[PDB]
Amino acid sequence: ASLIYRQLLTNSYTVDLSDEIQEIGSTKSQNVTINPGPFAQTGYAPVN
Amino acid sequence: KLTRTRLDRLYGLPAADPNNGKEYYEIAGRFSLISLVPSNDDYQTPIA
Repeated sequence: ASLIYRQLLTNSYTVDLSDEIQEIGSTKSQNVTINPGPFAQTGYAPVN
Repeated sequence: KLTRTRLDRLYGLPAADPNNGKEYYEIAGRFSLISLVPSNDDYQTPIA
């Protein structure tokens, strides 16, 4: 009856195939890099 | 000087012939223009 544990561990490479099957159906999206930092304070010029 | 008129040796370009047939009034000069330009730096692009 331990064969169940042994085989569950052995035949685990198919988990990757299942993951690929899920991934292909997953909706994909991309993110762009965020401009970081203490942005310089620039204000209006002196006008009249 | 305008002939057959009062003005004699008046000064100032008239509305008659300021071009004098000159090709063009070529003025060469530099210009420094400080303006608030738009830019995202090298950001806001895909992470790859």
